[PDB]
Amino acid sequence: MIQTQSMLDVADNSGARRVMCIKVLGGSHRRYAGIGDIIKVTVKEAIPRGKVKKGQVMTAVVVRTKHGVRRTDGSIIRFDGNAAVLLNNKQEPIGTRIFGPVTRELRTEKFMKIVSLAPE
Amino acid sequence: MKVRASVKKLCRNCKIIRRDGIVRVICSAEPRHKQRQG
Amino acid sequence: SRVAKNPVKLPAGVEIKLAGQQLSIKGAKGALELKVHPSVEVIQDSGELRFAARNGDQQTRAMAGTTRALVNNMVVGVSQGFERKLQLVGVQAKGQVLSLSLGFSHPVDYELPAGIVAETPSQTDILIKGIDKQLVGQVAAEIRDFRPPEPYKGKGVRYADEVVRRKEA
Amino acid sequence: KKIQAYIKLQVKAGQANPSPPVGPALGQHGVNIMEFCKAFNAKTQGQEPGLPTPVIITVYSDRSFTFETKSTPAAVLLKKAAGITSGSARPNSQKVGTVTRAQLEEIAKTKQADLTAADLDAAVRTIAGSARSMGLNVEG
RNA sequence: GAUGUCGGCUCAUCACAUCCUGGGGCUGAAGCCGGUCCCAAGGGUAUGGCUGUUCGCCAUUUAAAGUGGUACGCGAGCUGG
RNA sequence: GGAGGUUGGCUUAGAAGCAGCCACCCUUUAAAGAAAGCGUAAUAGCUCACUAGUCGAGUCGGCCUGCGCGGAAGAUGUAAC
Repeated sequence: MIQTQSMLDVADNSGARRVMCIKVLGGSHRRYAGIGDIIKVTVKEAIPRGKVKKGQVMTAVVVRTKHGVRRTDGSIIRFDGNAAVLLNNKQEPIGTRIFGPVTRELRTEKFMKIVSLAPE
Repeated sequence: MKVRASVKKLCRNCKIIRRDGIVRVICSAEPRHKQRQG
Repeated sequence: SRVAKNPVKLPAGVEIKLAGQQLSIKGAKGALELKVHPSVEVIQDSGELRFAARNGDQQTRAMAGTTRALVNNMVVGVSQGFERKLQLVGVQAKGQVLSLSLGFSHPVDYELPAGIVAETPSQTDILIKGIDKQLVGQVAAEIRDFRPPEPYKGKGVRYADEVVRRKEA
Repeated sequence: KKIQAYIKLQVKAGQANPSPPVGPALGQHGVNIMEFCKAFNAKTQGQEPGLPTPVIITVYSDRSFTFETKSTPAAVLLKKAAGITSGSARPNSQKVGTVTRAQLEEIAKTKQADLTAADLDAAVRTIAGSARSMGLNVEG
């Protein structure tokens, strides 16, 4: 989520129920990841038959944090719960459904599939 | 370059010159046979 | 035979300024080519000229020789204009400023100093005109700092002769 | 055109059509391929058609290709003089059984020493070093 | 008639035999990448699972996770496995 | 500058003067390596010797010895007069 060992819910469709960040991607001593950032997860808990299994090093986009994300007027938007959407090596989502809201910082060229499925 | 301690005339168009203190070898045919110091 | 020990046999179209300490030359098709002559050099004059050393050390045996050849092409540079046929791909010439497109996504322009002048007598050749060979060869090396010849195919600017080491992959 | 002598060429006599004993023969020091068909054919049928009979050609770019006269074929009829068609595997030590000078008798008859030797007895010693080609020694 | 260990922590400082970034030569260098050798010390140069570890082996990073000297730098700075 | 015959070899898009294989002298007559190897990697362009008219000179290699030049990179600061 924000840092390593952080544990975070799963906002997309199939597989995991809880994932834990094992690496914040990006820079070198990079220590935090907010909404729109890419982390490296492992699947701590999953459903009985889904597209991911428990114990699996995967990549996920951070969609929904408690620290929140700030707008240009100074306003913040701040959620009750940490959540990510798991991705493949295309950095395309695996599930076909998104649960919960997302923010408009995520409707970029790579993550607008998550936005177009979300009930924002 | 080919920085060695032993520069020579590796071919017959290979020519040794002394250019401001350093014993260099030009080759007018093949740039592989060019050495700097020795 | 040594290069300064023979007389020059200069043409009679160029009037010299005999100085003894210096040397200045002038003619038609160019002028103003004065050269500050060094210490260890003698100038003996006649209907032709000849150069000489002063003392038995190998430094002025290299200096008396390099002075005759430096005023060989200083006579001939006022007689004739020095040339070179630089062959490349695409010349847009305009005048005292030169415009070129050598393989990049940036079209680099190049300037010609006073004296020298650039004209395009062919499609894609560059021919040059100047009164001293030191600056004529200088600006033909200033164009090749942009583009070296490729070994595998060969793009951009070349020399006039063909000694380009070509390589196949 | 620049020539240096002793130029090898492996082509058929009388007909410039069979190529693959040399195939594409000509790219760097001579004149091109298909038009040798007539220069051989002012001197025919006395010089062993069919079998190999080696050559030293000289090349011109003026529609002329003319050679080094020796009338009697005397390099592979030396293999016929002893009785071989495949030569010895190593020259002048490793043998098949060497040839002498009494099997040089028919060959030295009509070879016309005027343009290849001094007199007719000197042209007999031409093939005294031409079976010095094929793993044989000429002794007598 | 005492100069109190190994490692971690904290803080470093210098070297260049350069790990990254910068300039080049040659290539059995098409390009994308490389190989190798020069020049270059300005700034950068991981996080964890195991183990007391240095190292090492692994997981995931990074432009890169350099090699050495400094009482194998540093306990009247810490820890004390 | 340049030979007056007819594939000098078990090979067959492609096998000289450079492939695991080896080499010394016979002319219409003043004329010359059946070759030590960079070449348009290879074939249709081209380089060390001339028994020579013509440009006209002091040169080209080795040995002995004098003093020097590269080989020569390090950690607090020039820092081995």
